[PDB]
Amino acid sequence: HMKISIIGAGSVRFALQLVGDIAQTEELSREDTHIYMMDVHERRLNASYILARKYVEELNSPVKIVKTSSLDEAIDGADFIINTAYPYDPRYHDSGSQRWDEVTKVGEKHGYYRGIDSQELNMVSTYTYVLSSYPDMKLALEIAEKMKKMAPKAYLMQTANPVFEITQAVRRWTGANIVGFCHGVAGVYEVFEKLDLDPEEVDWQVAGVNHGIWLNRFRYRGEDAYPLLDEWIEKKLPEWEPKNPWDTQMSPAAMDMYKFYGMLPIGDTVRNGSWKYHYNLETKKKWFGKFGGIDNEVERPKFHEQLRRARERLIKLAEEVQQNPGMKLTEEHPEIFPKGKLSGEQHIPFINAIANNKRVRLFLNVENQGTLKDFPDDVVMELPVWVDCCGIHREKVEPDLTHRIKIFYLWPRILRMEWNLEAYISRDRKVLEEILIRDPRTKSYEQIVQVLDEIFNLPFNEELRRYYK
Amino acid sequence: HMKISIIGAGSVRFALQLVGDIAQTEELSREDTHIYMMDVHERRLNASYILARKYVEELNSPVKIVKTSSLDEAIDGADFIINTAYPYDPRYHDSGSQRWDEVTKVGEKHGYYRGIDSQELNMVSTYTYVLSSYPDMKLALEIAEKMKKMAPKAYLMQTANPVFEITQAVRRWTGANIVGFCHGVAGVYEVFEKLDLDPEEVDWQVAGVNHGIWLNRFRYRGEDAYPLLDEWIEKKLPEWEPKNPWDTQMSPAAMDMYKFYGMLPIGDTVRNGSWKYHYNLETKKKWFGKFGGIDNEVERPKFHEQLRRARERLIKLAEEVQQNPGMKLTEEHPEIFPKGKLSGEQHIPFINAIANNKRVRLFLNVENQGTLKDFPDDVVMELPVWVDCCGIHREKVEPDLTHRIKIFYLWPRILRMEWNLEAYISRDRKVLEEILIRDPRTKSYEQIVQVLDEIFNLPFNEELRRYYK
Ligand SMILES: NC(=O)C1=CN([C@@H]2O[C@H](COP(=O)(O)OP(=O)(O)OC[C@H]3O[C@@H](n4cnc5c(N)ncnc54)[C@H](O)[C@@H]3O)[C@@H](O)[C@H]2O)C=CC1
Ligand SMILES: NC(=O)C1=CN([C@@H]2O[C@H](COP(=O)(O)OP(=O)(O)OC[C@H]3O[C@@H](n4cnc5c(N)ncnc54)[C@H](O)[C@@H]3O)[C@@H](O)[C@H]2O)C=CC1
Repeated sequence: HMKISIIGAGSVRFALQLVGDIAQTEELSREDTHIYMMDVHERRLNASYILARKYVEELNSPVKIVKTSSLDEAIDGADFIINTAYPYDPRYHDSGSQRWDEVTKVGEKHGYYRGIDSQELNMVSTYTYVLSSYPDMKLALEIAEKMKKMAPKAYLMQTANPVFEITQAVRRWTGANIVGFCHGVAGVYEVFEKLDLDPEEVDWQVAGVNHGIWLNRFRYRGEDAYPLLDEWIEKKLPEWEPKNPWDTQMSPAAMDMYKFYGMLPIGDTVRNGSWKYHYNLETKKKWFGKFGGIDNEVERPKFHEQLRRARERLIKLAEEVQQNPGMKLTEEHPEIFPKGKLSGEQHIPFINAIANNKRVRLFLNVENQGTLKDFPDDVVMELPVWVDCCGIHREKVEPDLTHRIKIFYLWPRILRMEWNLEAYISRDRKVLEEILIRDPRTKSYEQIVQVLDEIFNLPFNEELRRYYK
Repeated sequence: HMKISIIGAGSVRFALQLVGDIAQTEELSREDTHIYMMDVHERRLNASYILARKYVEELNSPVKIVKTSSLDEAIDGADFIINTAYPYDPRYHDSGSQRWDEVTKVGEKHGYYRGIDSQELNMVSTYTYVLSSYPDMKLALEIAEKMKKMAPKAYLMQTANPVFEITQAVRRWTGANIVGFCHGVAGVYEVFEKLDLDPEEVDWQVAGVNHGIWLNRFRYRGEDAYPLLDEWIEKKLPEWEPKNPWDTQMSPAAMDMYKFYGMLPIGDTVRNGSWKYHYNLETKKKWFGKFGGIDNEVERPKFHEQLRRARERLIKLAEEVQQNPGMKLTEEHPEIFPKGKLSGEQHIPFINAIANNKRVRLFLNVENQGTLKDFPDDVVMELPVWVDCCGIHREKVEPDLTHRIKIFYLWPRILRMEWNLEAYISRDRKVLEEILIRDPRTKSYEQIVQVLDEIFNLPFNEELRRYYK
């Protein structure tokens, strides 16, 4: 049979997206397709399982849903393993976002605005946890080892962050068949809309690292289309206004980075700028608009609060369908349970390409292997690839990334990845300290020791503490 | 004939060293050897020329000394061109150290301790000037271009700083036959003395970048000798005491870097540490001893004052020999005019190897060419090489540099070199700003603009200002 296992399936809205796409995919919506939903939180797991089955029935799909609390059962014989899990210490927390928010406050308590995990070219909230991302790296490596023995032919589709660090560590240290997934490339489509360009007429390409990708090719009617962006910057940027904290693709920060690097940063890359745009909230609002972006002391906690409420609402919704089995989820909540239209994420298209040879162009985190010849072959890059039955095939990156992107952006970010991996495998707190010694916000060595001490001493970091002892 | 040209021969004590070594080298001390002394300062040039000829006569050497104020005359048909020049604006200064000290004060005025040119892994005073080192890079490139046309077979022996940036820029942008020289490797000999080891019994090697070299091999009696350093750190480091501001090879800073990186930094590399050891003068004194090293607000200006006095003393000494031609410079000032013993620098041994096939092991700045396979072939490294009649031959670097040296030290330093070269060739002040945006001491973007504005506005930076306009 076709076994697709979702690790961390309590991520309900994302689980239902995966389920909905599988049910609305002709080649996968079969009785021979088994979706395994696995999670450590019983309440969330059950809620997801109930909503998933009710959702599948309304879509009239014969795929069978199986829930399990055993990671081994989900991994055993799986064809594809989707890791969207966000570990947490259940003695003190209910989800993973809590540990990152709390340590971030300890960081700011010691003079590190937005926490020590916020660094130059690395501002995306909740991306790394205490630099080395111990609980997240640990789980990914555990799955990889269990996978090599129990599912030798499976693909580990890593979505939990940090995608870059994790995918690199698993590939380098286990040789497991892992691929990192993120749809940050989707930002290009707002560029085309703002410039009044039919996407189908645009010959474009992006490449870089996760949350560090650049519009290296942007052409229209047989010519470079960047002069059209120059015109927009001069005639329409002064009136740009963000629709919500997440709206940053066409922000002053994005264009200032374009002016310097020569290519437009795409997606979360705009969030991952130098400290020039992130010294404080006032600075963020100058460069990202009224909200100050999403990675600040106001919007980040607010967004995480919305997520918690959304979890409970969906839990209670699962109790509603059990009491009222006659309701139609697709009718009363069409947004959360779409019908007909696919989500647009890359996970299921990827599965449909490997399993059913439905060839598709995707943007995935895979080893360089000479694609960006100036970087090592084994470094995991976010590259344009065509996926089919027999492997993943990297496109040629043309034009190549600019000289400034390589020396001022890609390499510093690649080195930070290496710093973080070294901090994990070495189990040496001195590596963590060295990373903060390169941090602009550090004023003294004694400051570094103190912020790390308080972080390590938090009750829910007992495991992390013993790891580095 | 054999034409050896010294560009910047007003560097008298270094010029006399070069002359003394040539006169005391059997194969070079010939009537067919012409030493051309060239400099833009008439007083210093003449003083050096007079002291040089009197010195040669007392050594009973037939080499002829020629002084000239024409760079073209010195370069024309030269076999070896030694660039020890330190440019300066004569309308406001008398030597090059003045412009660096003054801009350093402007930097500290704006909150950049020890000036913007002091950066992590780059604390050596007077190494770079306003990041891009415009006057020094400009002169080196001028010589290289004049050299390709007027002396196609000559070697440009670069000694003026920044050696790394300059040698890289000349090689990459002109293909001139440049080699960078620095004798920082000599620090290893103090290690052996402190550990009671006969140098001739030590199988050792160093490699890295200029002022960024590491004792990668340290063996004694067929075993790794680093356990002998571990013993010294435990039993003799607590009583270590610097003899002078320059004494740092066995300092707490050097050993702390050894503990983290796994190999001992050698020479100026100990000065080029992270900000952990250089936040302020008190911190420097904790890690370097009572003097706080040499790169601080007390010792650096004091050392530069000693140099100025030494220049005048030697100028007046040149007036003495003209009035008293009977005096013996080798007798009344044996230190400044040695006799019998060679200096130990690598410049003349290098010349004697290329010209007379006197094969010797040296440590020179040359393109990697696979020696450190993890780095690009064209990056200029400071490597162990054997020089003879027909080329420079790189030794195998074994053991390889540790993983931490590469990701935490060598690569960040190599990237800074690329930042500085980009800042020079682009003529784009935004590149300078980006470098300071990665500076830990920066608190705001407006601070960056202001410190650069005041630096660019200094009268003796008119040329630099027009360059970046
Ligand atoms: N790659 C991408 O496109 C993006 C990355 N993410 C990442 O995806 C992850 C999940 O994000 P959210 O859904 O918002 O958080 P969430 O808390 O709603 O989902 C995490 C789920 O994983 C469960 N789980 C925790 N530990 C587990 C373990 N050992 N084994 C199995 N299941 C476990 C948790 O109980 C929870 O139900 C996060 O790490 C987040 O950073 C989120 C958005 C974009
Ligand atoms: N590679 C190494 O081992 C070391 C590097 N250095 C570098 O060597 C350089 C010289 O150092 P110092 O002798 O202490 O300074 P210095 O001021 O005593 O010598 C510089 C000489 O170059 C002259 N000169 C200036 N502009 C010239 C031009 N266009 N053309 C020809 N000659 C010119 C100056 O008039 C002066 O006489 C400096 O750049 C210094 O940083 C110094 C010590 C160690």
